[PDB]
Amino acid sequence: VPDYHEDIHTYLREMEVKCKPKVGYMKKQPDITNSMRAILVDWLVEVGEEYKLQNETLHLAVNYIDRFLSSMSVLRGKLQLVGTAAMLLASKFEEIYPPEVAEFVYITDDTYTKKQVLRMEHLVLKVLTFDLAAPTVNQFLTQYFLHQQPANCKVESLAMFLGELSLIDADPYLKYLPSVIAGAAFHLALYTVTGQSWPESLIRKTGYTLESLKPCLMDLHQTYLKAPQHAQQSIREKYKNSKYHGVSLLNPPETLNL
Amino acid sequence: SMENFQKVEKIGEGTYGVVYKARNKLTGEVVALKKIRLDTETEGVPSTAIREISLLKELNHPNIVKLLDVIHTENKLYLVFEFLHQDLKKFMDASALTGIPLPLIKSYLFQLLQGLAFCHSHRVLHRDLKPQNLLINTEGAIKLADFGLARAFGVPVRTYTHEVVTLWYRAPEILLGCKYYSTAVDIWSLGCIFAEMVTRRALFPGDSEIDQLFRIFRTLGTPDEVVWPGVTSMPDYKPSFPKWARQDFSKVVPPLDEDGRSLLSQMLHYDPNKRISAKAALAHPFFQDVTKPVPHL
Ligand SMILES: NS(=O)(=O)c1ccc(Nc2nc(OCC3CCCCC3)c3nc[nH]c3n2)cc1
Repeated sequence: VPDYHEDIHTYLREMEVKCKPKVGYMKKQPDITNSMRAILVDWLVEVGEEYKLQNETLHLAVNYIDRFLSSMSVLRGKLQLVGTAAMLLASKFEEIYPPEVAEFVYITDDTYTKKQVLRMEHLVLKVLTFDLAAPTVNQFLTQYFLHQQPANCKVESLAMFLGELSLIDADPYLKYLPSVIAGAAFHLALYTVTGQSWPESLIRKTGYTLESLKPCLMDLHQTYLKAPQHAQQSIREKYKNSKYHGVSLLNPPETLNL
Repeated sequence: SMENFQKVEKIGEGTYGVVYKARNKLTGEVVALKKIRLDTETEGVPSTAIREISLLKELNHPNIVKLLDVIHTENKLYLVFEFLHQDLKKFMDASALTGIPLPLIKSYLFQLLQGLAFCHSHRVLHRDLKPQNLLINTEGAIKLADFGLARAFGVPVRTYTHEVVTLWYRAPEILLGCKYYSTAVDIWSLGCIFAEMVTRRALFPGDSEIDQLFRIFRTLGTPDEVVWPGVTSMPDYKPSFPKWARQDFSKVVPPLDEDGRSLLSQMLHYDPNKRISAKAALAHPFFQDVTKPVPHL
């Protein structure tokens, strides 16, 4: 109901800058690496599928994890604890019926106890100063979707799949803002499926052009081209389902012609 | 932690937790303390608290209760808010004889609509507007309070919790089970509150979901496809609903002038798409002479 659509888009554009993780934090992490972050992120995708969680919940969890790790040094045996608490907070924030704490303890096949999960919840809240309503790639995509003509269910599902892929690899996606990733994913999806391009109306809305989206887009294209070979595969598996029109098995374009 | 606060008295119990009036011993500031019982081996920080805190920290506006601080303990969680003097419900009851003068009704409505327009602009739905959650001070202000049922929405909305809004203030799209509801649910509520400030009684005081629907239908007419495209396919719409005629608004809130009735009708439009937005309401002719009378507390 459009009377606030541009106010909201404006405000989210302001808040993605305030909720952005620190781009070089993994180099300041002694014991964890981009690859250990990918495994965690890939496991969260699975937990979301197991509990039928919203995509938005997963995107928020990741945001919580990247912002926490931007200031808190964490040992590898504790990273999943951080991820479990983050998924707990996200589910509480976003889900109508979030999983109970015991479901979260169980999903870690008792690597951790309830008390540790709950104490970590408290620490994530403290480190993020209770600032949990963060913008995400998903929230931007969903607004961009309104500019299709006509709406195409495959373009939507493919854009969602691409954005999801971007969550897995901190190098390079931490350098890009949610609104920009969403731009790249929408353009890449629209192009793959329909041959069409980033529409003029989204240039007017976002100020983004194909030229400004280029850097993220070349990164996302490569990620799309190499997805069947990546060590993490849960997103590719999830997007084979009919709920997402089987988009993960569409063929990526060989070139983008930009 | 709470060493600087002296509890003065319990205030009430809202969506979650307990609210006390307290005073800051070093500054003199009177505050409202919302105390949250927490624990371990249960669910941890409750979702209502997580949403309330995160959203209120974002929402700084003169017609929105101000969250001043969060004293987050391993035992208890305390939200420190600015203190207001009373709720609208208690004020209406005290104006029982007098009535609330139109200038005050107009100022309060104008202010609430600014508060609401600010929330909606910031992708926040309040979802529990009612006179016990609208708080007034001794300077003519009124503010939205109790954001425990609030949530952040997306554009376009997806399906959110159905069990929302106190019954008497609950929008028809919610009563009829629509899979999508949005900002217009808060406007429906404020429209009922506008009516209630004038008549000093609830507009739609139903005791069940079907009683609530039938009282709305007897006032606004039983809606059909013409008034509200799609209603007859709605999940809890029944073709056996009696078909009441719509009443003339002069009869709905007799003391209201033509501009007032025109605003009220727009805030109670059945089709949530055609229902007026808070932002657009601020520019309604009813507010052309609005001032801010200080209330006779
Ligand atoms: N009944 S009353 O008229 O005697 C009176 C009412 C409310 C208050 N003051 C006050 N109350 C709050 O929550 C109170 C709460 C009670 C339960 C329903 C939701 C609201 C506040 N939250 C921030 N600031 C707050 N200020 C003083 C007197």
